Amino acid sequence: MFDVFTRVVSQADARGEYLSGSQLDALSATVAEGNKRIDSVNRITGNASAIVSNAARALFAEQPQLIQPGGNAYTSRRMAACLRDMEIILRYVTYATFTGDASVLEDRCLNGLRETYVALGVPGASVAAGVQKMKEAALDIVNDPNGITRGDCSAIVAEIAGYFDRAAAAVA
Amino acid sequence: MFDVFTRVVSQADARGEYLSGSQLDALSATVAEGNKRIDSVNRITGNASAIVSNAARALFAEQPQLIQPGGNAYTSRRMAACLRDMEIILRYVTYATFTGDASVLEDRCLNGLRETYVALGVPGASVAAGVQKMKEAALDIVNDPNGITRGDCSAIVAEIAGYFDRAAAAVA
Amino acid sequence: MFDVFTRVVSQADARGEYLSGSQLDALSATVAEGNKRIDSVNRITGNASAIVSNAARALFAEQPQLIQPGGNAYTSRRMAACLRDMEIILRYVTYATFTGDASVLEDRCLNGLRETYVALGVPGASVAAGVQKMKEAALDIVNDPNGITRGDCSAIVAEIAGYFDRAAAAVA
Amino acid sequence: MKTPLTEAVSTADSQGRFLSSTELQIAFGRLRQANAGLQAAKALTDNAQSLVNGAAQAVYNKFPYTTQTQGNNFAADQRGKDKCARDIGYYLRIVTYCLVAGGTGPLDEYLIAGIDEINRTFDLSPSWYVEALKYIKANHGLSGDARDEANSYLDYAINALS
Amino acid sequence: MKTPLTEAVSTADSQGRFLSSTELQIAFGRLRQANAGLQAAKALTDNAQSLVNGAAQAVYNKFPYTTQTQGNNFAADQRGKDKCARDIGYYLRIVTYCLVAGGTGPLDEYLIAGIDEINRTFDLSPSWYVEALKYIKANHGLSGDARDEANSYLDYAINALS
Amino acid sequence: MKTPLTEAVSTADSQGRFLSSTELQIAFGRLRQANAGLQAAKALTDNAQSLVNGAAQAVYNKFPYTTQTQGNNFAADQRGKDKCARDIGYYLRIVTYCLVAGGTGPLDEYLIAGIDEINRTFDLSPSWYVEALKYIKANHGLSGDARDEANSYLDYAINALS
Ligand SMILES: *[C@H](C)[C@H]1/C(=C/c2[nH]c(/C=C3N=C(/C=C4\NC(=O)C(CC)=C4C)C(C)=C\3CCC(=O)O)c(CCC(=O)O)c2C)NC(=O)[C@@H]1C
Ligand SMILES: *[C@H](C)[C@H]1/C(=C/c2[nH]c(/C=C3N=C(/C=C4\NC(=O)C(CC)=C4C)C(C)=C\3CCC(=O)O)c(CCC(=O)O)c2C)NC(=O)[C@@H]1C
Ligand SMILES: *[C@H](C)[C@H]1/C(=C/c2[nH]c(/C=C3N=C(/C=C4\NC(=O)C(CC)=C4C)C(C)=C\3CCC(=O)O)c(CCC(=O)O)c2C)NC(=O)[C@@H]1C
Ligand SMILES: *[C@H](C)[C@H]1/C(=C/c2[nH]c(/C=C3N=C(/C=C4\NC(=O)C(CC)=C4C)C(C)=C\3CCC(=O)O)c(CCC(=O)O)c2C)NC(=O)[C@@H]1C
Ligand SMILES: *[C@H](C)[C@H]1/C(=C/c2[nH]c(/C=C3N=C(/C=C4\NC(=O)C(CC)=C4C)C(C)=C\3CCC(=O)O)c(CCC(=O)O)c2C)NC(=O)[C@@H]1C
Ligand SMILES: *[C@H](C)[C@H]1/C(=C/c2[nH]c(/C=C3N=C(/C=C4\NC(=O)C(CC)=C4C)C(C)=C\3CCC(=O)O)c(CCC(=O)O)c2C)NC(=O)[C@@H]1C
Ligand SMILES: *[C@H](C)[C@H]1/C(=C/c2[nH]c(/C=C3N=C(/C=C4\NC(=O)C(CC)=C4C)C(C)=C\3CCC(=O)O)c(CCC(=O)O)c2C)NC(=O)[C@@H]1C
Ligand SMILES: *[C@H](C)[C@H]1/C(=C/c2[nH]c(/C=C3N=C(/C=C4\NC(=O)C(CC)=C4C)C(C)=C\3CCC(=O)O)c(CCC(=O)O)c2C)NC(=O)[C@@H]1C
Ligand SMILES: *[C@H](C)[C@H]1/C(=C/c2[nH]c(/C=C3N=C(/C=C4\NC(=O)C(CC)=C4C)C(C)=C\3CCC(=O)O)c(CCC(=O)O)c2C)NC(=O)[C@@H]1C
Repeated sequence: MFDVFTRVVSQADARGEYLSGSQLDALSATVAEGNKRIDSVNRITGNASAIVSNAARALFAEQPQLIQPGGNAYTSRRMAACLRDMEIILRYVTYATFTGDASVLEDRCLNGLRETYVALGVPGASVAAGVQKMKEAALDIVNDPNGITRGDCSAIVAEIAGYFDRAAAAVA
Repeated sequence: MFDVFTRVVSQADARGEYLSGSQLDALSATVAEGNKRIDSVNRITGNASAIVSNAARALFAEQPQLIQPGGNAYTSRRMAACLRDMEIILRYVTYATFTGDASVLEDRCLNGLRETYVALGVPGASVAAGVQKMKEAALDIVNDPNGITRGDCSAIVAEIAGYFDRAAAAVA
Repeated sequence: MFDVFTRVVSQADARGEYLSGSQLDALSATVAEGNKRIDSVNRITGNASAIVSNAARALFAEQPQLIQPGGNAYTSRRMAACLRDMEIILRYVTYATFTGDASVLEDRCLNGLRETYVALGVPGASVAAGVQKMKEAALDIVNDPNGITRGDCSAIVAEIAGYFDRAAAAVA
Repeated sequence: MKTPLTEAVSTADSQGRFLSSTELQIAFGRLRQANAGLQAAKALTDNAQSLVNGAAQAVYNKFPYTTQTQGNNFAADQRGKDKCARDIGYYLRIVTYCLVAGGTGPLDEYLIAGIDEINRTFDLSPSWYVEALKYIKANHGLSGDARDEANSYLDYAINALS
Repeated sequence: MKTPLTEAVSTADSQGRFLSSTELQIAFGRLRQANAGLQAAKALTDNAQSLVNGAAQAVYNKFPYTTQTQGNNFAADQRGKDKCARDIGYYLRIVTYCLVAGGTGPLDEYLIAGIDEINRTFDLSPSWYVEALKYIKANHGLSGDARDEANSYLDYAINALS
Repeated sequence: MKTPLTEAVSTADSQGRFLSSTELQIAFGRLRQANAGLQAAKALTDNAQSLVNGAAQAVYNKFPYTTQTQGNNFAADQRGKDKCARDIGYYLRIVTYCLVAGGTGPLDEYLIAGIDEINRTFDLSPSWYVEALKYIKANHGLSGDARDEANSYLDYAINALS
């Protein structure tokens, strides 16, 4: 996987060039935002269970056909499997937020996920809706003004939303 | 795998319904035929070797091109492999007769068998003919009136013929 | 794998025939050339490193785009991997020369190599050029008149060239 | 789903061999108990509503707060009471499937596997269900083998919840 | 098929290395014995019919019942006698292949592997063949290395049948 | 490429768990040292030419034969001197990447892995490069953390060559 720093390095190496002054300054500015990034990872991580369950509730409320007899998510083992997928995706989204690069999420989670669901008969479009639900729940927790030093977290919040949206699109 | 009982259960569950009075009565009638089913499994099992060899003889008598030099079944290792396939298929047919459902035969034996033979260069249509030969040998032994309490075994004999026919079609 | 002797045997068996007098005489003549064959294997084997490095040098001299930043062979691990492939192919060419049959080279080395390179993004046409370079280096060493009893090694040299050419075509 | 029949086949298959006398005897044992199981299934089926509603109230009676505190995992409102009823209905229906299958297979694959994650995620108490099950065991009115059959699966579920 | 040459390559390959002097020496040993093997193969080949028929009768002579009892696995009729002759012909032909290959490879892959299952399935006695082989060993009329070569493979087959 | 951040993720992933406080603290440590690394990278970058040429001459000065004997692996001619300069340029550039990545990742994946095979195949002496690296360490003119950062990676490379 790449992190925000090595992503730049790989692009520079593949060209045989040193990082330009502006690229070094861009990375420096990323370092300045460090605390906001780590807070986001800490807050989503510390609220993982609540984020998955609340998103799961909303999902099944809007798509009741998934949980009625015959539904892909009917029965304990399938429901548990579905809940587990939600958590897996969330876990990998925190890894990407932590490193500042989508590679880990793409390579170790999303790659081939659409094909896997199609073979199992899992409704991908419904998974995507679940991911969107987790985004809403997770971002409200991330951007909660209480118990945290005041500041503008717009950019990091946008970046995280991007990882969730990438996850939803990968299976929708 | 499913057995005759769980096959009905799965269809009922996927609908969120209890088994109807007529379905319970149908299963009850199956239980009444139990001895005939177990006798069939015992008789084919106890005569496996004879069934495979006699079927093998007939097969090679009608299709001598399989055993002459260059033939798929020429040489000891290929002949032994061919004999082994015959036994494998027979073994799985007894499992299906025992459980009263084709699932075990389909899932653990026939699934992907056609593709496997095509890649190896095994003449599937000739395997099918071998399976048909085993059916004849096996069913004469199953329906032999000697040494067994008298009765009508038509339905179980038909069901077993069905598993053999499914096997032949899966590779022909 | 087959060796020069079993290749003939397999063709005879698949026909149900004994080897003809002319085939036995042909094999006998092959045995007469034995020393030249073993010398070829010994000479290429004993000069493997030099053959790979000299061929590698020539290859990169004609195709500098492979070693400049971004090139498939740029960086230590890729260069080492490329060097390793060269040696692998050479190793298998010596096995084929030793047995007098291409089967070992085909089955254990070339089979599926083109597809493997395409997936990795390795320029096959450049590998082929590398193989051709190894052929030139290897055959000069094989046919060097110094330190060896005089004779005509044309046929064995041609056969070895054939294994190299088969290798180049398998990925070009 | 595991049944005495599929386990015998699995065993023989895992050993690459044809079924043995012992396995054939296993089938005989299964067949001898089958009817008691089908009859128990019919009885419970004809009383599904009575048994389900009766068990729901039983749970509320021993756990009144579930109908008094507010919360998605509680049945303080109509919705939650339907969820609860539905859940109890699943337990009963799947138990009749076990009686029909002559084994715990249906319970293991449809409800038991993953039940801990389900209860932990939606904050449901396994004791609520244990209560509903006990109610069933004391109100199905079965007797003899049919009774012993039903209760064997009802106890199995209970132990799985505690 | 295993031959001194393919085994040397297999060994080096299993070790990810180029062939060694020892392996090159192995090739020299193989080459030195090759001609005796090709010559023995030619001799046996030119006498295939005589050797096959002569061995068939030998088996019937020591096992007369094979021509007197009725049965698919016996040669009481013409058909069975052709089967038997054919079988003996396979043994001989494949033995000449071993002589040509300088190893047991042909016997191992074409006739030995699975021979127990074949004989057990079609009820053929390995002692019948052991008899036919002994006949060959005493009637090929070879001598010297060509004789030692032929018999090494004839004995190999025999031991495989007992 | 390994960086303090990817190693923390790899660790948590290999354990199927979310990142822990310890891992978050690891990120804080990385962030605190980042700027010293970026500043050192900038300094070395602005002096690439001077440092590269200066190191090339240093190697020739301690290993004069490399400019006097004939050979592809030597810099007796113009071509070889470009190869040599280029090589030194790679070492420097990749070291600035390590300073930017806060880890040895770039050196390990771009230059270290397989360097022994490269030097053995093209007959290059690791001592030549060790010399060029020492030169850099004594002429970059850095100081403080930026100096300690740069030298940590310069020494790492050196040890990898000896
Ligand atoms: C939940 C919102 C939805 C849903 C999910 C569901 N998923 C499965 C089964 C699998 N999911 C995966 C996915 C992954 N496995 C991984 O290791 C990773 C990380 C790289 C991912 C992304 C896999 C592999 C499976 C199959 C193997 C397994 O079960 O572990 C199921 C089960 C399907 C079945 O019949 O067994 C379900 C139900 N289902 C829904 O209805 C929701 C929309
Ligand atoms: C964005 C989601 C919201 C936000 C973030 C924000 N955070 C800080 C500052 C800090 N964050 C931390 C984080 C941690 N400290 C810990 O001990 C742990 C557990 C390992 C974590 C994750 C720290 C140490 C700081 C600095 C000290 C402090 O608490 O003030 C800032 C301020 C700036 C800056 O980067 O330092 C901001 C803006 N603020 C918001 O309003 C969003 C809702
Ligand atoms: C016999 C009537 C015919 C025949 C058969 C023949 N089969 C093979 C090889 C294989 N057969 C299988 C099939 C199975 N393997 C299984 O485990 C199962 C159960 C799920 C089945 C159904 C497989 C996998 C092989 C290949 C691997 C192996 O050999 O074990 C051969 C050998 C082909 C070869 O060249 O090696 C033969 C000859 N051949 C005939 O002519 C008859 C019509
Ligand atoms: C159908 C293939 C033929 C047939 C069957 C038939 N069988 C029975 C009855 C019994 N079969 C058994 C079987 C076994 N007893 C054993 O000890 C074992 C080994 C484990 C086996 C497989 C038994 C115990 C019975 C009942 C007692 C008895 O022997 O009579 C019947 C009668 C009915 C009934 O189901 O009980 C029938 C009709 N009969 C035929 O004519 C077909 C050729
Ligand atoms: C060299 C002349 C060219 C070149 C080569 C290059 N190859 C690879 C990677 C692989 N090569 C193989 C091939 C084989 N592996 C085998 O075991 C065998 C024997 C059966 C063969 C023929 C494989 C499997 C790989 C991938 C796995 C591995 O790296 O070990 C690379 C690396 C590509 C990468 O990005 O990792 C390279 C660079 N590249 C060139 O530019 C030359 C034209
Ligand atoms: C073809 C590439 C060139 C050539 C070959 C050639 N070689 C020989 C003869 C021999 N070669 C060997 C080989 C070895 N001896 C060893 O100890 C080892 C290491 C295990 C090897 C590989 C031997 C023993 C001989 C015979 C004795 C001798 O050295 O003369 C000949 C002559 C004939 C013949 O086959 O015997 C020839 C022609 N000669 C050339 O001019 C080509 C450049
Ligand atoms: C009743 C005794 C008490 C009660 C129940 C209650 N349950 C839920 C929610 C769920 N129950 C299940 C259970 C199953 N699903 C299955 O597929 C199977 C196997 C067939 C079982 C056993 C599941 C999956 C859910 C959640 C998904 C859904 O809503 O369907 C709730 C709702 C929880 C929520 O947050 O929405 C309630 C209230 N509550 C009580 O107070 C009773 C004492
Ligand atoms: C002769 C010494 C005695 C004899 C022989 C007899 N053999 C068979 C049948 C078969 N023999 C083989 C043997 C091979 N097949 C091979 O591919 C190879 C390797 C090349 C060998 C060694 C096989 C496969 C069969 C069965 C298939 C077939 O019929 O070809 C029979 C017929 C048995 C039958 O039931 O039809 C007989 C009679 N019988 C004697 O009495 C002699 C003493
Ligand atoms: C300089 C200190 C001395 C010197 C150097 C010299 N080097 C080469 C050839 C190569 N060097 C490399 C090294 C790398 N390639 C990489 O991709 C990386 C990572 C980014 C490194 C470190 C390689 C691969 C080669 C060979 C391929 C090529 O030519 O590019 C040569 C030429 C050797 C030849 O035979 O052609 C020389 C001369 N020589 C000296 O005398 C200095 C003391």
